[PDB]
This record gives sequence, structure tokens and C-alpha cells, in this order.
Amino acid sequence: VDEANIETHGMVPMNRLTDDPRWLPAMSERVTRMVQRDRNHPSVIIWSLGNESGHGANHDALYRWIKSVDPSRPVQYEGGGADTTATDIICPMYARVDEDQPFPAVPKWSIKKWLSLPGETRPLILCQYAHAMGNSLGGFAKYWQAFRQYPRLQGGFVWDWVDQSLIKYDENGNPWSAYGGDFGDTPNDRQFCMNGLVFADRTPH
Amino acid sequence: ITDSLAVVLQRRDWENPGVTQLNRLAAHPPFASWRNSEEARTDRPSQQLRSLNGEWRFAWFPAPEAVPESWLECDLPEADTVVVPSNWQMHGYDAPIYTNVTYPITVNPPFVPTENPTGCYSLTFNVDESWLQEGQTRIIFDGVNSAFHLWCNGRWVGYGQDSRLPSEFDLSAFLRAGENRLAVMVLRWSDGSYLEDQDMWRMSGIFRDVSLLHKPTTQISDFHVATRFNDDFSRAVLEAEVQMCGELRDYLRVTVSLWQGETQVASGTAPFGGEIIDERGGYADRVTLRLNVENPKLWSAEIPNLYRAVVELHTADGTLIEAEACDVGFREVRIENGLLLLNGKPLLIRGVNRHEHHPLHGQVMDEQTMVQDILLMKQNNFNAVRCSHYPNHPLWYTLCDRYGLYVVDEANIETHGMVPMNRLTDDPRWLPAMSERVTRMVQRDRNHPSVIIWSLGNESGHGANHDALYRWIKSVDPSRPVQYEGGGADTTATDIICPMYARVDEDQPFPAVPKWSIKKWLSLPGETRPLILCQYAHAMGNSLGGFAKYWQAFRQYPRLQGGFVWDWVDQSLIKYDENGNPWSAYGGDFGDTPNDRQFCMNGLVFADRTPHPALTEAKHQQQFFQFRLSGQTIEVTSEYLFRHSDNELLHWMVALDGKPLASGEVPLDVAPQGKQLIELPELPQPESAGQLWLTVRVVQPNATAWSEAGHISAWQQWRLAENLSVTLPAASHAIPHLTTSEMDFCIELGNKRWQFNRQSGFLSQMWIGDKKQLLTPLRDQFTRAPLDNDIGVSEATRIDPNAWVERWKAAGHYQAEAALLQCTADTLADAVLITTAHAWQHQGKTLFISRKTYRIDGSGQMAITVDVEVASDTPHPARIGLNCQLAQVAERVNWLGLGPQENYPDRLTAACFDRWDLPLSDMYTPYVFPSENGLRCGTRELNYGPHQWRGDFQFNISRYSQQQLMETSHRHLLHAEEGTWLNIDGFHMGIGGDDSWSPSVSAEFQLSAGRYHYQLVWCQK
Amino acid sequence: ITDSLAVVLQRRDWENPGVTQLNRLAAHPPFASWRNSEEARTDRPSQQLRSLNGEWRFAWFPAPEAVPESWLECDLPEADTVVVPSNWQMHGYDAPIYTNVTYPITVNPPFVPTENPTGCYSLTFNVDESWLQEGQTRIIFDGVNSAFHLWCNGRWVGYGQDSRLPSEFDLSAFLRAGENRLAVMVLRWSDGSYLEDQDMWR
Ligand SMILES: Cc1cc(C=O)c(OCc2ccc(O[C@@H]3O[C@H](CO)[C@H](O)[C@H](O)[C@H]3O)cc2)c(-c2nc3ccccc3s2)c1
Ligand SMILES: Cc1cc(C=O)c(OCc2ccc(O[C@@H]3O[C@H](CO)[C@H](O)[C@H](O)[C@H]3O)cc2)c(-c2nc3ccccc3s2)c1
Ligand SMILES: [Mg+2]
Ligand SMILES: [Mg+2]
Ligand SMILES: [Mg+2]
Ligand SMILES: [Mg+2]
Ligand code: NA
Ligand code: NA
Ligand code: NA
Ligand code: NA
Ligand code: NA
Repeated sequence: VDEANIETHGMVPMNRLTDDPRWLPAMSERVTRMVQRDRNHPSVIIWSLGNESGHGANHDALYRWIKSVDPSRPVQYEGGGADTTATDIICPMYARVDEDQPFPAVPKWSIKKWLSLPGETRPLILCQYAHAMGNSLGGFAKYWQAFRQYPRLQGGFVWDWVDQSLIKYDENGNPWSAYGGDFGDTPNDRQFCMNGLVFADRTPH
Repeated sequence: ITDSLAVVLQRRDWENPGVTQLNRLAAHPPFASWRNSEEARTDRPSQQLRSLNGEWRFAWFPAPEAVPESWLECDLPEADTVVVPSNWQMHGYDAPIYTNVTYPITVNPPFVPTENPTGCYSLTFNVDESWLQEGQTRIIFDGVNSAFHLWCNGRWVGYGQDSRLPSEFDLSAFLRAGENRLAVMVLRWSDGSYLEDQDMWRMSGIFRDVSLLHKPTTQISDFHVATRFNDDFSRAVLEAEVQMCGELRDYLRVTVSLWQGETQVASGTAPFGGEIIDERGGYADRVTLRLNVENPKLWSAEIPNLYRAVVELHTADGTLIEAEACDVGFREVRIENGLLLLNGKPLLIRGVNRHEHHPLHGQVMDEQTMVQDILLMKQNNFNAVRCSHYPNHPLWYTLCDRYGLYVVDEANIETHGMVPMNRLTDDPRWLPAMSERVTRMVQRDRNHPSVIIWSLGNESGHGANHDALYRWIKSVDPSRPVQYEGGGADTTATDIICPMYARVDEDQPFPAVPKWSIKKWLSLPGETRPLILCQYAHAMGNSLGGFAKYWQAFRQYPRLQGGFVWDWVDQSLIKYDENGNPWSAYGGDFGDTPNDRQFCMNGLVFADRTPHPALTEAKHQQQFFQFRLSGQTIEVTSEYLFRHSDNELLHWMVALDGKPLASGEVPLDVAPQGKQLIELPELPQPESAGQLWLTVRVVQPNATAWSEAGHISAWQQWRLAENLSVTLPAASHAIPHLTTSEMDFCIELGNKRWQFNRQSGFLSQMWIGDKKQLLTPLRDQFTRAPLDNDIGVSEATRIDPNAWVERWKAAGHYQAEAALLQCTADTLADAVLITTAHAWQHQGKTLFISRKTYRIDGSGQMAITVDVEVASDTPHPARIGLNCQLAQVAERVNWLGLGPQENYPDRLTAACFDRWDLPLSDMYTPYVFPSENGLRCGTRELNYGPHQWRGDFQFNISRYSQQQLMETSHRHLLHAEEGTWLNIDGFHMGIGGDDSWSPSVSAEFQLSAGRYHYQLVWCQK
Repeated sequence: ITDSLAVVLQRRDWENPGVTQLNRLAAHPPFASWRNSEEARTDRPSQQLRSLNGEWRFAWFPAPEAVPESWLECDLPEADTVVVPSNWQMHGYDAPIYTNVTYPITVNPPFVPTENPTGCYSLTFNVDESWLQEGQTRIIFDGVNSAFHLWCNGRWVGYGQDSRLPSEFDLSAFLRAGENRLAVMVLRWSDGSYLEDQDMWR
């Protein structure tokens, strides 16, 4: 999945820049210039309009731009409820197998319920599931049971591969794995950079 | 030093489609920042919105680098004082350029000639202390062609592109109390010129209003008004989204009220805070107010009911901060089951394309001309207008809102001259420049109910940027369909099949971009969309042939919902001769090269808004009352969708060969889409010879906002009965005498003599007493002075062999010499009979043969019979008749046949059979490019001076020979010849006009029969 | 004079989402410009695509306006030798920031802090006259975070944004035979950073 370098997660709402036409130029260069560079690679099967930036009208514009200039690949985008007009795939992040999380505007339905909502035609492939932060991947079996039972459940992408720990050296030059704040960075989100199936040195969890 | 021309010009922002603006403020609907809401509710002047129109200082330069540094600090001594808004071409500072498709600059995007005419505008003006103590002072340039840098008090403010949308900059940090100086440097050419290749005059300058706007630092920054409905339009919700800028505080509130006249209809109030829209929450700086409206008065072009929405920004204790306002039209535009609906009813678009053009002021628009245009449109049964091909002056949308016209609002993008047309619109590097021309159009005009359809531009092929911006509009504003003709008129970037110059029945199967028959187009597999031509019926010169063929098809096919004629006004400009008499100029008349000559004049009206003959043909075919007659019962059908005929009578005349017999009036009471049957009183039934004709007009007894009392809105004619003449003519007391020379047959009867030349075989002269009657003999004519539609794009330099004029010229039509075959005289009991036969040849090929009999009888009446052969393999001739130059010049022309206006075989539906009496001046049509003109068809009797001709013919009569018209390129160089040129045709070819670059006269109107016959009688009175 | 930092930094092109590049060439799939068809078929190295990876000269500054004009004409004595490619936080010049959702800078688009860490990268390198007698020579920056201005031999070339796609500029009219010097001013923050809020180390 080749993803454009667009994330506006910290805007309030997440929509603020991606729905503004004054940001459509900046956003189009990050989508279009990706397609122009990577369009010949067979490994790329799906284009992504970015991550966690709500759902703005610029998303719908650039979705249709990709469709027009490269019909050979589906386009996906999770923002604004995972099933917007700018996605060919229902690509939720952390939608649970049986339990609904009915957040206002942007609900995370049961992946099994989500398929059968009236008028919903598309496959579902979680762009992110099974958050692997420390001692986790509890209930991972429950996804794959559901994946195998339901044809339109075609799997997902685990979040994620590598702990984003950095090496620091103490006063005597011993290396140790550091996370949020360990460099005087404030504010910070501490451990939440470490979500990997493997440690930073690629040792398996 | 960073404000110096040296630094600002060195970045060359006008040769870089990545920089379309610098420091420009966001677009939005029209603001006035009223500080009293009753002012806002009544749309009275705002003392927070000053105009800077008036006398500015201007200085021209060949290139921006030639502008001295001194001009930022101080006024240039050799500058002139000049009115703004203006186009600097209209003041004479360089030439306007007329080019159609070929760019007026070398195609080398994004670069521009080093020779780039630059307009240096300066203004010294006062600003109150009040505007600088509190709030935000901005300047608004409504239109700058084509790009500009802006200085204020020597400091640099910003840069702007797109010539037809307003550019706004914040001036608060730049202005001082008292005297200030603006410095505006305007470039004729910029990278934006590559998306501004409309077929029009290429001018430049500050050609729309300049204004200062004062707002409080806490302000309404944007507002959007929508109208939802239930199934039967009995309940509506008005949704009003309001966004603000400045410091949000908990005490801030918004009230939006809805008025209809001085009645408050609804009102709501809320603090700021929108719905949750995603995981980060909602817009703290926005609020949406929903008002209920029961039984709303709906907006349409038939009845433009308006409400007014007032948006007050205030505190909770009531203190008003500012108010904005707009007109509201309750209407729904949807496409449903293949039909474009307005309020649940399928529109039938009686459209026209209208440029912003004035023969004196150029591309500067004024209220008087806009209103004159809207009145003339609505008076000729026009429904809708296409803003070809850019956003208009803001006042235009307000006038269509109130007078009632459907508007296609079209983005300022045309790349016609690129090869292929696709080149820039498919290139992602031009997506930004294109997005700002589309998005800023929608942000400004999305509250006008007159706007029912958004257009992505004109003639720019089909690129992936078109698809991107199509989806942008759908996402941002579902209220309105999006249309675009480029790349074959049915691309993925259009909700409407919007072909230009698709014909009714015949396909034009061009590779990649075919124009199918509009009827066939609808039926193509998978195609579900309505079809509304974005341009049809090219009205260049003597044109709109076959107009009736379109409207029959529009009415028969549901999914054919009409089209927009090209176009409304001749883009003529005024020049002054050596004496200072004005004349209408076109392409090349300003030294502009290369140029596209007459192609700028495509209008139903002249530049001064005098109608062409084609306008009534439009008015007749577009009429809202259709008629049928069975017996003496009239079926009236209303094509109005929303109104009853509560301002309409039906006047009816019955006349025998012009003589009126019976009249009457009947009230009209037809429901929309309804019928009314009317039984006429026992009509006159005379045994008298002649054709009995019934004529009905529809008459509006009451004045409207757009029409005077007694305005005629529709008409129709029927032939009721005919009584063939069977009475023998009255006998004569005398026999006409034949005198035979070797050289002439001369015929005498009373005071009258007829001379026939036996070498030429033509009627050489005719005498009444001593007074001779002819200056040129009476000879056959098989040619006409070529119409724009006959010439097409053919020129002396690059001939097009397939144009009609060229096929004629190549076949020798225009240089063919008559060769006398037979010339005999006989004496009968009661008359003399001259029989003739000529062959017209060219380089050995016989093109035409004409066999005549002239029969002069005791009553002084000359009966001429003509029988023509036309070679099957020569091009079908322009006409088949005779012509002569008469000695007489009378002041009036009197005829029984179709009139009163100019009419041709494929453009005579609006004409009515009656006796017409006009001045000879009105028998000539002053087309700016002279051609064949002023024909009237289906005429049985023509009267001029002592002469009468009877028969069944088409004629024109003028002081201008077909030869002079053919050889003269402007109407102002025509001179009255001695006497009067008379063309009488048995048959005359259609004028065409489906387009004007290819043959467009349809087969049924071509003279292909091979043998023709017609009969005249020439008479004295 | 219009290549000076005073003029180029004046425009503050990193605080304006209407300017994401100046003089940048079009994007395209990966090019190598092989002049032998068998080399292209076997994906072997191309003599027309050289790496500039290696030992560059680098100096850190609290804000772009703190960079001395000297630096375009001449290497800074205070500078250090550092390997490229690299992140300057990994060399200890300032802290990497780990924030998930909340932006690491005050949310005030399109503006960024006045105190905007800037990295001044220079490299002196040779160009064979072969390259300048014919054809086009361009520089490829496969990744620069967050935005940068590029000088070659003291003259200004262009500007670029988007930290994860290549920025290419034509250098043919800037290069001379033998010794050349690139001057790359990289800003940590720019209007582009508003679109780069991925939950990772900044
Ligand atoms: C290069 C090119 C473009 C187009 C266009 O696509 C085109 O066909 C339609 C056309 C449209 C607009 C136009 O010029 C004006 O433009 C104005 C402003 O837009 C109005 O819209 C009017 O339409 C109009 O007066 C002129 C021709 C033709 C053709 N040439 C020929 C010549 C001979 C035989 C077949 C063809 S086919 C070529
Ligand atoms: C504003 C907002 C956004 C989202 C997001 O949509 C969100 O819930 C999902 C979420 C996604 C990514 C994330 O951080 C990481 O970021 C990585 C790189 O970008 C990957 O995306 C990974 O997904 C991820 O580990 C953290 C949380 C919540 C919620 N907050 C709370 C708090 C308490 C109770 C319920 C909720 S619901 C709010
Ligand atoms: Mg520019
Ligand atoms: Mg055109
Ligand atoms: Mg920028
Ligand atoms: Mg995130
Ligand atoms: Na499955
Ligand atoms: Na994380
Ligand atoms: Na119809
Ligand atoms: Na034209
Ligand atoms: Na009536």
C-alpha cells in the first residue's frame, strides 16, 4: 500500500485543512507526485490518500484524480469513518470483530456487522488492527477466524512492525532503548512510539 | 529594499503556475459589513464599503522591467489621468487582439513574451482614522487582466492571477491616517494567460470595480445558504452555515432571520459550535442555523420569488458586531431518471451564451447594459444564460436572481490553442492553477439562486484535473449539477451531455471526440444523462438556418432539454474615421496580427444591442405557447412549468391576401403544462380569390419588470381556405406591335416600349414615355454574395476547398459568361412572344442552361417563364432567379408574402404571410461583414415605384449590388449605387448555421433538383 | 544580491502553502540515463547517476535568520564534518520529539515558530567537463525534512517541500568544470509540517 505523505491528525477538527480548498494545492502535489514516481512498481497494488486527516472535499478530488490517471489500482482512505466516498475499501483502524464502538459521526462497527449495513458493497480490509504495544495481540485469533469465515473480510495490516525506540547513551556510554520524553522533548507521548511485533534491533516480541 | 521593483520582478511570479497569488485573502460570498441589520435587510449602501472607481493615474510600458523604481515612491510625470475601471486598449495605449483558438503569444508554457505590455496604475486617496483605530481594512479588485503586483505607500502587499474573480488583500498594516498611495502593476500576459484562451478580444487592465471594505477583527468570514424540501415543496428547511474569524469568546452569538418583503418568515439564534464531524470534534468557529419555512414561494425564471437572509453577528447582551445578507431563492436542482429538474419539473432550456462586451468600453460592464441585455433576452423568450466563459461581474448574478434567468456559472479556464487541447488540463503541475479558478468561483457565487449549473470551463479537452475538480464541486455543493463539454461532451467530468454544434439528425463522427446526432447520442448503450447543448446555432452574420429543426427535436425528446445559442452579442468594437463618424470594427482592424477577422461577431444582436433578423426566429421557436388548429378550434398548450397565463390575451386576425376581414380577442387561462380549447366565432368565408390566413398573437396586457404593456410573446399562422382564380382577365383594346432590327426585337404598346438585345438575348431596356427604367439588363443569376456560413474559415491565404464559396469559385459559378443559343420573336393574335436560351460555361463545361419565354400582351403585362437545367456534377447553386438594376429609387417597398423581417428558406418560421409596407432602408440588413441579405420568401406580389411583379418568388431589393457586397469587407465602406438592385429568385439555397466552419445547409434546402421552373409577371401601375 | 539569504529568507516560502517548490523539475519513475541498452537490461550501475552520499559539512542554527551571509560564498569554520544521509537529531544537534496527535509546534497555520532549527549542509565536489559540454545535469534529493533552499556556487537554485518524495533541480547553468559547492539550508518546520503529523519521532 503506497500512502501519500498527508496526516493532519492534530487539527481540530481533523477535517480542518483537508476540507479547505487553499490546502488542495499542497495536498495534490503529495498525492500526484507519489503516483508519478511509483506507478510502474508491481508490488504496489493499492494507493492511499494518507492517514488520519478526517474526510475533506480535497480527499474526494484527489481520489478521483488517481482513478482517472491510474485505473489499474484501487484507492483507499480510512479518514472520516473508514467508508467515505474517497475509499474503494472499508479500511477501518481498530474495528473489533463482534463488539460495536458507536462513536458519533465516525463509528467503528463490528467488522462483521459493517459488511451488511444497507447499501454497503465493498470489501473490508483493516488499514490498522491488533495494536502490538508491549505485551499484546490478545484476541488476534478472533480476527483470523472472522477473516476466514467472511468472504468480504479480506484481512488487515497489524499496527505495527518495529518499536520506534531510539538508542541513548548514559554518562559512561552504555546504550539503552529510549522513548517519548527521554530527550527532554515536552510535551510527549512516552511509550506510545513502541507498538511493534519486533524490538528496534529486529528481535521478535 | 525587498519592496523595490528589482526584487519583486526578479522572482517572475507571472511565469510560474505554482504561484497564482501572494498574501491574497480567502474568497467568500459578497460582503458589505453592515453595522446596522435593517440596512443589511434592505440592501441599502454600506458606509463600510467605499468604491475607489474614478480618476486614477496610469502609465504604459513595453515590459515590467522598463518601469522605473521611482513609480513606487512617487507619481510619474508623463503619466495620464484615466478612469477606472477600464481596459487600457479602449484608451488607445496598445491594440486589442482578436484571435480565436491560436494563442496571442508563443506557446511555450509557462513562459511569456519579454514584450509584455505593463499597465502602471496609481491612486492617491484618503482614509478616515476610524478605519485604522479598530478592525481590518482590505482592498477588493473585482477584475484585473491578467495578473498584478500591488503596492501601498511604497511597501509591497501582494500578487494575483485569474482575470475574472475578485482579488482581496489586507491593507490595515500598510495604510496611515490621511493621504495614501496605491501602486498597481498590471501585466497583459502571465502563466494565467494559458488558461484564458477564450474566443474574444484580448485586452487587459483594471476592468472591474476597486473597493475598500472595513470589517471588525471579529468577523463573519463566510456563510452558505441551502434549501432542502419535502416531496411536494410544501415545507422547506433553510440551512445557514456561518464561519467567523478573530477571537472566539463564549458570549458570541449568531442570529439568521429570513424576510419576504417586510414580513419576518423565520429566525434562529445560536452560539458557535458545530456538530461533531470526526474524532477530533467539530468546528468551534462555525454554527449552522436551520429555519423552517411552510409553503415557501419558490424561485424560477417564470416567477423569481425572493426572500432575504440576514446574518447578524452579535454578543449575548445584543450588541451587534456586524451583519451580512443575501437574496434567497427557494429552488431545488436535481437530475432524476435522466432529466434535469427544477422544483420537480423538467426544464426546457431556452438559453444563450453571453460575453461581457461593450463596443465602446470593451470588457467593462455597467448596470444599464446588463439590464438592457436581460430585458432583450426575456422579451425574446430566453430562459437561461451561460456565462461564457468566466465568472461575471457580481451584479450580473443579482440581476438574474431578481429578473429571473437560469445561469450556468463557468470557471475561467480555456486552453483551446494547446496541442492537444488536453495538454495543460491533464498535467498535475497545472492542477493548482486550475483548482483556484474552479474553487474560488463556487465560494463566491454558491448563494445565488440564479446559478443552477456549475461549468468547469470551455474547450480545454479532458484532463484528469477536470475529473478531480468535478468531484470537488460534487463534494462541496451537491445543490447543483456540474457540466463540461471538453473531450467529447460525455466525459466522466459532466452530469449533462453538453455538446457544442451537435446537429439534430446527421452525425459528425470525428475520431476521439465525435459529435453524434443529439437524438442518437441519447440512445447509446449505457448513456442515461440529459443532453443540453452548451453551444448551438452559431449566429455569425446571416445565420440560424435550421433553428426550427432543433426545437422540434427538443419538444419531441424528453432527455433533449434544450441548449444555449452562440451567442448573444457581436464582439464589434467602435473606431472613428477621418471625420469622427463611428464604424464597427473586427479582427485585424487595430493592426492586430495574426487575427480571426469577422469570427468575433456571432451574436443575435449587434454590439449596440440592435437585433439581427435571427432574433425573432429565436423568439418564435422558444415561445411558451404552442398551438394546434382543427376546424376553427384552437388548442393552446402552455410550456410554462409554474405559472398560469394570468397576463395573456389571444388576439386573432383573419385576412384574405392581406385584406383583414375579422378580428377579436379571447382571454387565456391555461394551467402550467395545460391545454385550453378556444372555439372562434363563425369566421368569414368569402368566395373571393386568394388565400385565407388565420393569425393568432399572445399579448401581455400588463407591464412586467421586463416588458411593456401590449408585449407580444408568441404567435402562429395557418392557411384556412384557398380559392383558385378562374376568371378570364379583362380584354385589351390594343395589340402590341413587334419591330424587328438585325440587332433588337422592340415591342411598343401605348406609352410603353420593350427592347430585347438579339446579340445578348436579354431584356436590355424598358420605356414608360421618355423615362427609361433599367440601368443594367435583366439576366439570370446563379450566385449570391457569400454569407459568413458560405465562407467558413476559407481565406485567400489558406483556402478551404470544402466551403461552399470555394466549391462555387472552383466550378466557375462566379465568372461564368452567358452564351446566347436561341433568340426568336413571334407575333400572336393578342401578344408578342420572345423565346430565349442561354448556356453558362466555364473552361468548356456547361454549368447552367436557362430557357425563357417573355409574353407581352395587350394589357401591358410581361409574363416571363424560366426553365433552368443545372449540371448534376457542378456544386448546387446559391440561387436560381433574375436580377436587374432599376432606374427608379422609391422610398417604400410593398409586398404580399412572408415578413416583415429578413427570412430565408431554413429561417422563415417566425415570418408571417401578410401585406408588408416598409421603407427601402429596412429591406437591407446592415451586417458588419456584408453578404447576401434582406431576402423575403414566399412572396406573391412585389410593388416598387411604378413596378409590380406577381408570381411565387423570393426577393431582395437594395441600393447595393451582389457584386459590391461580395467585394466589400465592412458595411461602412458600402455606397448606394445609381438606382435600385432587384434580385427575384424562383429558388434560394438555405443559409445554414449549425456551425460556420463546415457546410451546414441541410440537403432539403440545397438546390439539387436539376431542372427548375418559375414564372413572373412584370407590370406597370 | 538577490541570491543573498536576506532576500531569499525574506519571502518566508516555508510559511505559505501556496509555495511548496520553486524551479523544481517534474516527477517521474526512477531514471538512470544508461547510454548502453545491455546495462539498462541488467540493472547494472550507470556512469550517468553518481551518489553524493558521504562526508558533507554541517552547521546547526536556532533560526534561519541566524545563518551568516558568509555561508553561501564560503565554508563556515565553526561547521563540522558529518555523514549524509542522516537526521541531525541522531548526531546530538537537537532533540528528536515524540508526539502522537498533538502537533510539536503551536497550531497556527500556516505559521511556524520563529525559533525554527535550521541545518546548513554544504558539500564541495568535482564535475567532469564531459557533463557540462552536452546535456542536462540535475541534482536529486530523495528526502529532506522539512523544507529547504538550495544554492550552487553561491547562486540560488530553488526550494522544496514534502519530506518523503524526491526534489530534483536543473544545475547545468550553475555548475563549472572542476570544484563546485552546494549550499543546502534545511528548515525543521514549514507549512508542509502541518501535513506531516504522523505518530512518530519528529
Ligand atoms: C482546433 C479546433 C477546435 C474546435 C473546437 O473544439 C473545432 O470545432 C468547433 C469550434 C468551436 C469553437 C470555435 O470558435 C469559437 O469559440 C467560441 C468561444 O468558446 C464559441 O464557443 C464558438 O463555439 C466559436 O465561435 C471554432 C470551432 C475545430 C474544428 N475546426 C474545423 C475546421 C474544418 C472542418 C472541421 C473542423 S472541427 C477545430
Ligand atoms: C482525535 C482522535 C483520533 C483517533 C484516531 O483516529 C482516536 O482513536 C484512535 C487512535 C489512532 C491512532 C493513535 O495513535 C497511533 O498513531 C499511529 C501512527 O499514525 C497509528 O496510526 C496507530 O493507529 C496508533 O497507534 C491513537 C489513537 C481517538 C480516540 N481517543 C480516545 C481516547 C480515549 C477513549 C477513546 C478514544 S478514541 C481520538
Ligand atoms: Mg504565476
Ligand atoms: Mg475557444
Ligand atoms: Mg511554502
Ligand atoms: Mg496519527
Ligand atoms: Na475471507
Ligand atoms: Na504509536
Ligand atoms: Na424535451
Ligand atoms: Na467566434
Ligand atoms: Na389571462
